[PDB]
Order: sequence, then C-alpha cells, then structure tokens
Amino acid sequence: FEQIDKSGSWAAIYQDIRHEASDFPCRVAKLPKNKNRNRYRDVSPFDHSRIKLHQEDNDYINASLIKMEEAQRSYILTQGPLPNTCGHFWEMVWEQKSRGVVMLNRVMEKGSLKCAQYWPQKEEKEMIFEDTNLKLTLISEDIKSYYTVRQLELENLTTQETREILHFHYTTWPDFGVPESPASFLNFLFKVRESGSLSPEHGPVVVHCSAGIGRSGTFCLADTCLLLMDKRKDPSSVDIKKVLLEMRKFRMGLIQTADQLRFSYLAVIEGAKF
Amino acid sequence: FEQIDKSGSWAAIYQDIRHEASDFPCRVAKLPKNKNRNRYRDVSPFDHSRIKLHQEDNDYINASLIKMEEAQRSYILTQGPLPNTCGHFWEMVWEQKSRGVVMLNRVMEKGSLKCAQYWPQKEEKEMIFEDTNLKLTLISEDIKSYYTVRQLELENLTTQETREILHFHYTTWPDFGVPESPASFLNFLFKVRESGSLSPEHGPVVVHCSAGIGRSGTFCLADTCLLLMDKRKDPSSVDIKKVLLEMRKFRMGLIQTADQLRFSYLAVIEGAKF
Amino acid sequence: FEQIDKSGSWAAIYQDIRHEASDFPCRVAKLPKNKNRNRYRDVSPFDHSRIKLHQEDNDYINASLIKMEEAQRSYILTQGPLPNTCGHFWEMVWEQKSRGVVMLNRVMEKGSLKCAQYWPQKEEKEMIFEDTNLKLTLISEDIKSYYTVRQLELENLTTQETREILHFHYTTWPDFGVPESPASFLNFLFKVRESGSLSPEHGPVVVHCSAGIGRSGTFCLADTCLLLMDKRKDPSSVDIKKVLLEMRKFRMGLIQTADQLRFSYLAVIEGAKF
Amino acid sequence: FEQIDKSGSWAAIYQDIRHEASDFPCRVAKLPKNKNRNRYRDVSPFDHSRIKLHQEDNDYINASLIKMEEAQRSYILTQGPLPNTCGHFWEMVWEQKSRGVVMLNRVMEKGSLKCAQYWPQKEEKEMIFEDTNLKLTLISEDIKSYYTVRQLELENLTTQETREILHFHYTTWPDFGVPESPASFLNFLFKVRESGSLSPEHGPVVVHCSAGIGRSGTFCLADTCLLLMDKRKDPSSVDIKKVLLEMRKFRMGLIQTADQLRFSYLAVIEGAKF
Ligand SMILES: [Ca+2]
Ligand SMILES: [Ca+2]
Ligand SMILES: [Ca+2]
Ligand SMILES: [Ca+2]
Repeated sequence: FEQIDKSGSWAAIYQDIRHEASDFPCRVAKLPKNKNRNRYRDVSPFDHSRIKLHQEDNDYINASLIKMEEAQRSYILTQGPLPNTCGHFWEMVWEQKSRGVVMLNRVMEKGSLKCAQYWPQKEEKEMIFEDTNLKLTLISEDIKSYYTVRQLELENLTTQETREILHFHYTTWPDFGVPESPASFLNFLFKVRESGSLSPEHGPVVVHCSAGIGRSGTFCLADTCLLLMDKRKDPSSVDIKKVLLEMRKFRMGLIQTADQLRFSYLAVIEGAKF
Repeated sequence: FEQIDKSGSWAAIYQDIRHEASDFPCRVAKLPKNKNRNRYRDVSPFDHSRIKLHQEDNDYINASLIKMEEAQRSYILTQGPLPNTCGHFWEMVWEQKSRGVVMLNRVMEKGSLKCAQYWPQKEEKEMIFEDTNLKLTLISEDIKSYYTVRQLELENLTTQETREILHFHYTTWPDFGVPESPASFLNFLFKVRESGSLSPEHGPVVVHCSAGIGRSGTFCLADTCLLLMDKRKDPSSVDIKKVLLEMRKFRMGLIQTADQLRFSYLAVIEGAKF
Repeated sequence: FEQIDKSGSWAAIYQDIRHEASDFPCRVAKLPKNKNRNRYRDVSPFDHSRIKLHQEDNDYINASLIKMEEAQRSYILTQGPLPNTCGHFWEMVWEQKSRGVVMLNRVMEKGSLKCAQYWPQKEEKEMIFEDTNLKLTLISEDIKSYYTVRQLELENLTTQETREILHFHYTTWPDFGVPESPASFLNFLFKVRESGSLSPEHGPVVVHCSAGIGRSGTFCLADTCLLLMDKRKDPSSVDIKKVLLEMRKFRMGLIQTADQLRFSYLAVIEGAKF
Repeated sequence: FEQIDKSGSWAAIYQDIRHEASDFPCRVAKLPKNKNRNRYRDVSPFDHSRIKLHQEDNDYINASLIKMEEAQRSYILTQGPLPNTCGHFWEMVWEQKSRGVVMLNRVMEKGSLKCAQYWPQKEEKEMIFEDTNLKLTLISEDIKSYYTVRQLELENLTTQETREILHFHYTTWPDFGVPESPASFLNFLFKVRESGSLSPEHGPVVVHCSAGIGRSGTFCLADTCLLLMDKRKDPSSVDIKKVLLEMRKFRMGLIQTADQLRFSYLAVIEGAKF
C-alpha cells in the first residue's frame, strides 16, 4: 500500500483493471422491452451470470450471480430496485432463497435519487407486490450510527409461505468519495458475516447500492479477499487486483473509481488485522 | 394425404376441426383462486374431465383425463408445471398411479422458460415438495441423441411408499414449427410404448409440453390412431380427424396449428408402416 | 440412387472405393514419439498432407489438409483431441487461421469418451494451454434442437492477439448408424456455410469427429459435391464416388461404412434440391 | 454421546443409517471387464459420483467424488490401489489435480494384504506406470509415531510435466476395532489441513484405506462435521448422522461398523475442542 500511495500508482493500477476486464454479451439486458428495467444504460448484467426470474413472460432483472470458487462464497449483485422492479427484486430474493439483503446506499443521495423505497418503513404500512404476488412487512429494526438492520417478513402470497429476510443497511457512505476510514465499513461486514447471511445453507446474499457495481463491488471484493487471506496456507498469495478481475468476469464495472480501489485495499489491509 | 397436401387443404381441415370442437364449461379452472395455477388463459381443462387433486384446500391442477374407448388407452394431458405447481404435478402422478411422464419440450425454448424444473437434475440433490409431502429423487439418466430417459423415485413422505417413475424427455422438437420427419418422434413413441408406461396395468401416462395441447396432442393423437389402425380390420377407416375431435371432447385445443395437423397425419402414416 | 438402393450395391460400391483408395506413407505419424498423439492406430494422416505444427519440439498432430481443386474448398480433417493434444489442436486452428471448427460428435457416446473437453463449458472458466501458450474463452453459446453454435475467443498469450472462432457442434448424430434423414445434417451444413466459416478469406475449416474420417468425411464430401453440382453445368456429371476417392488422396478412410456411403449420396441428393 | 453409550444405542443408530442410506446404480463398476479393477465385490462407486479416468478405452476406477456443498469441501474416496490399478490410481490423481493423497491403512494388515505398494519406498527405486505413462519418485519422507508424510514427484511422461504430491500416511490404525483415542487421528487430520491439501485451489484430496469406505469415511465424516461446527452460526445444529447420510449419497457404505460410528462421534466431539 505504501509504494502505490507514494508513487501514486492508483489510477495506473485501476486503469489496468478496466483494460484487462473481461467482456461478455448482455444481449437480454439490451432488449428494447427491458430498457425501463435498467437503472443505468452503461450498467448491465452479462448474459451468462444474470439472475433469471422464474417466469415465462419476462425473466429479466438487472442482477448478477458472482461465484468465487476458491474463496467459496456466492453473491448476487444488483441495482437498487426501480419503482417498477420492486416486485422483481423481491421475487428474485425468494426464488434465489437469499437470507440477507445488503444495501449500501441511501434511497436519496445528493440531489438525485439512487434507489427506490422497496421495503416498508412502517410496521403497519406493509407492502404488496401484486405483479409478483408477494407481501413484505417490517417486523422490527435496529438503528445504529453507521448502519441499520431490519427484520422483514416476506410472504409468497401464492403459497402463503413466509421467510424472514435480514436487511443490512449501511447508511453512512458519503455522497462523494469513499469513507476516510474503512472502520465502520469493516464493522458492517462483520455484522453481515456474523448474521449468518453469507453462509452456504442460504441462497446468495443480495448486495446493492445504486448501479450495483461500485459500493457493492467493494463490499464483495473486501469480503472475498479477507476469506482468501484466511483460507490460504499463504498469508499474502492473495492479490486483490487479480481477485477483482476474477470478480469482473461475473458483473461488469465492479469498483467504479481509483478511490474505491484504494479504499478496497485499505479495507482488506485494515481488516486483515481482525 | 397427398391429395390434402396437393390441394393444400390442411388449414381448411384444421378450421373445420376448430369449428366442430366440442365446448364445455371450465368453471373451476377460471376461479380467481386458480389463476396462478394456469400457464395460459386460453388453455383450461373442462370441468368434466379435469384431474382432481386428492386435497381439500384446492383440488385444482390444469390437467385433463383423455379416455379413448375404442383404442383402449387413457392419457393425462397437462401443462408444463409452474414454479408453484410442481408439487401438485407430482401429487397427481402419485394419486393417479401413473408409471410414465412424457415431456415433449425443453425447459427453455425461444428464450422463454416454458416449464419449471420440476424434477431433480442431480442424483444427490433430491427434491422435496413440502406442500404435497413428496420426495423426488433422480435415480438414473440415459441421455440419447433425440431424447433422454430418466428413472426417478417418487416417495410419499407420509407413507414412505416409493414408486419408480420413468420420465421420457423428447428433447429435439424444434423451437419453431414441427419436425420435418416424424421418424425420431415415432421412435420416441415406440420407446415410450416399450417401457410399458402406457400399459393398462398403470394409471394414465402423464403427457405435457408448453400448454399441454399441441405437441402433447400430437403424441396422443398419433399413438391412438396407430392403436386403432392396428386394431381395426380396415386400417383405412381410421379417420384421424374424427379421432382428434373425439379427443377434443376431453381437453380443448388439441393440435394448435395446421402444420401440427399435417405432422400428425404423416406421423400416423409413417408410423402405420410401423 | 434407387438403382444402387434396389440392387443393394452400396457395399459393393464401398469396397471398390476401399480398393481404389490411394495409398501414401504415414511415416511421421507412426514414429514412436507420436504414438500418444494418435487416437486410433489405423487412422493416420499421410505425410504429404498432414498439418504441421509451427513448433520445433514436435510438429505432429493427427490432422490432414484436404484441398479440393474444382470445388475450390479446403478442409482440415482431424481426430477428436486427446487429453494431451488440446493445446496442439488450438495451435493448429490459430496457425492455420481457421475461422470455424465443426464438431460432429458428442463428448460421450456409447459410453466411451470419444473426445477431450477441448473447449471451455463455462464463460467464467477460460482454458489455458500452457504448452502452446494460448488462452481460450467461451464468449457465447446458442443451443438449438439439433446443434449448438458457440462463439469462442482464442488468444495468443505471447502476442495478445485475439480471434473469434465459431464452434459448430452438430449434437444429434445417433450413437449407432447414420441419420435416417439428412435434413437436420444439411441444415447444419447450410448453417455452417452461412457463418462464412468456409469462406476462402479464412484458413481451412477444422472438421472433426471420433477418428476424423467417418462423420467428418461425410460433412466435407457432401459439402464438396454440392459445390460441384451447383458449379458444374451438368449437375449429373458429379460423380461422388470420384469426389470421395479424390478426397481419399489427402486423408485415408474417409467414409467408414456402406451406410455412411449411402447417407452421403442421399445428403447430396436431398441437399441438391437445396 | 453420554446417553448413547449408556443406553447403548450405537448399533441402533448405525443400523438406522444403513437402512436410510441412498441407493444408486453402479452399472459401470459391475461390468464384467471391470471385475479385476474392484478390490471388493460389495464395494462399488455409484455411477453418478464415480471418477472417470480420461480415456476412451476404459475410464473405470473404483473411486467416488464426495462433494459436501455446505461444509464446502470435496474428497475423492477410493480403494487401496490394486497391482494392476496403480497407474489408474495415479492417472486419477493427475487428471483430478489432487495435491494430497491420504492413506489410512498399512499395505499389509493382519494376515491378509489390504492395499498395493503403489508408491516408491526408495528414492533411487522410482516407479514407471507404462500403462498410463506416469513416473513417480520418492523425494523425501518424514516418519513419525502415528503417521508418515512423503514428498512425491509425479510426472506426466507424455507431457514431461511434474507435480509434487504430499502423501499423508496414518500408519497406526489397529488391525481390529478403532483407536481407543481419536488423539493421533485428529492430529493427523490437522496436519493434512495445515498442509493445504484440502483447500479449493487444488483438486480434491484423494483418500483411501482398503475398500475406501470405513477408515476413509471416518476421516471425511470427521473433517466435514468439524467444518460445519465452525461454519455455522449455531454450534450444534450439525448432526453427524445426517451428515453421514448426505455423504453416503456419493459413496456407498461410508463407516462400516458401529464402532467406527462411535469413534467418528468421539473425534468430532474431542476435536471440536480444538
Ligand atoms: Ca452461468
Ligand atoms: Ca368425467
Ligand atoms: Ca502437400
Ligand atoms: Ca455427478
């Protein structure tokens, strides 16, 4: 980390990542009928790793399955739900048997609006996604300094089945740049790990920010490298650049700035001492 | 055949069929509570011949019992199971004591998911349908060039009784149109017949495709006409038009198009030679 | 055709072919050091037409260049790659600047592994052939009822140059005998032709099956005879027997049996109608 | 553990395992031509999980791939090599990219003979498996009280490639019954874990005793439960009986006596305190 900051090789390094990143088709994501299902034109799931909704009509949702073979962890990265894809977002959660949903953004950042209000803010004001026939209810919530955790009850109206989804909401990511310290970010991840949401019995955790590649990518990149740094007889054979590129084979654009790159390094380093 | 072909009157023959097609109530199927159990709104089982689930909550499944008196053969035509009807699907196979299941479509065609993955792809990852208390295990899988035959074990979790179900999967019917030649399709049929799945000792074979009327209708129409010709002293007296209409009394829309109609006559003809 | 068929003289025609078949040295192929590079002892490339690897250690690969002068089309016939020849296989595709690879067999038939998994099944798990310094990546995969077309990226790791290879995989040739109808086989051919893979702008298409002479021979014989008939003012003057023998000068044993011979005449005939 | 020893419910429990164990075909293992490739008639790999040798002629070897999805670990269980399957055993190691081979028996136990001498006992007396063209050399060995560890160099003569295989040989398993204390057994496993042989970068570790189900099964059952007991938010949701049954879906007869069962429990318990 020393040399790179000194010789200021962050932009260089990050740029070499963008250049080396794999390229795969996103045919489906580009179909005209799926334009309003994408939040950003420049952010699409590859055809090979995209999550297919279990429907005949339109199985399209902007979400990717990231399977890290060696680190032994799967993640579903997706965009913040759109006002019209909230039911799709929750149908995905259900079909993929996810236990936890990790949100890394605020429903409103800067003067724009980065994500829809896809979960109920009020216990008594539950949500019913008629398109996908699902019911979602806020059971309780624990609000903290840098993150909030909610207990949501998701119900398959078609089968009256119910499941409890843990919603981990990191709420203090700055409108600009990355956090000066990976402090809270790392604590947040440990909470997610300790919750059991990232274990094999469950479907992959659903991770999202606005586009589902920058913040989301840091979360997964960090978690994965930390797994590696602890799952390898060698304490440093793990190269986060290489890891990120592996990760990029599954979803385009993971880590959208040299800052996010530097931060990811910070987190892995500052987290390896945990 | 050559006449109809030369005069190009299939379409005409086909429309007269649609005209004479019997018409019966489909009250249960159209009940609001069954809306999610139907794949297609224009394809429902007549009340009088629909298969009833031996359950009190909801006995409905989009499946029809087609009992052909002269040919002495019964078939159950149904739609490709939906995500929420896989359990209902197997409860029917169980309750009806079927021995074979004929799948005439691939899980994915023309992009659309035309059928849920209602059976286990992996021997070691059996399926449990909790709503219907059945367990399903893939025992064996013999993949051939134009079809795959699987050997499955269905077990009623309450009684612990187990049965071997043979799953015949015709895998090469084109995404568009009908086969140019009926050879492989007939060999598939003969193969289904050889297994004894169609035997009167067993409940009706369960046949399905996308809606359970086109390819499915073709399979049973061909089979039944071959049974008649082989049985009737005058193989020529076998009017397949009359056979179809007779079948159309049990499930609506059997044979969706002219080409499918043409393919059926040919199949019976080529099959006639055995 | 009907004559030969009615007189039942295919076998006879076939043996005369085996009699007139030219005979050339296969010295290199038979060298002790190449023993492990040959799938079958009775199938070797003549020295004069064998494909030479642009390497000094060992330039041998069981592959033959079949250049047909009149039809103006060249083919490379080779055996299904062995575990140790996948790298050699791709170095040839690269060096020879081929655009398409035609696979006419399934990886597993009649139980036996008739071909190594020489290409990546997973977009995210590319293949590296260290002995030949090439990287191979599955880019796309369009699975159809009777064949699968893949889009692959081959990259010389030394030069970083990349090329798109189209892999046409005819997947429904029966484990035993030949197709009853040549329809799907011809459509496959036409599909191969449409891709421009056979274009003179490209190096020879690489064709292969188990030994690289039966199904492979059928594909190129049919294709070449269709080229002649379409070109020659007298489509009848096209003697496929003479065409085959002409091809047999470049690689031994093209067309392994009478039935394959019969299937070839039919294919050309049915294909003749276009 | 208390209650079961008291109420002496070991035989009961073990018996319920044998009764509940899955049953899958072993067609290939039963082919007449593979009789001398099996050490025990009653011990065969299931067709679905058997390791296929990468050859066209005969891909049969009595070895199974055990994939524990949740515990996130794969193992290849196989019989002690036979005088004629030593090359097959080593070809498997190579093709499957295994890094370590765990041997739980002595080449001679009691008055019989439980396994072949498939590795070289002398640095200067290396081994050449001509059938599969492999060279194996003892590079060094570390002999201990209850186990020995060897550094072997395996070379693909066909490609001159070489790899270093770690051979972990637990040498103090008693001729009868199980070890009174899981002490050494647990230490042995930790050595294997610490060696990195059980990590994801490598192919699955190859585990064997004589038949490859009793001792081998204890090793894997113990390792897997220990992973679970540490990978689950819950410190006891892990039921070794359930785990063993899961494991049995991949290889028949894992854990061949109620003693081995009790011992496996001992090991998991006595090992959970590590
Ligand atoms: Ca995929
Ligand atoms: Ca009735
Ligand atoms: Ca030459
Ligand atoms: Ca398997």
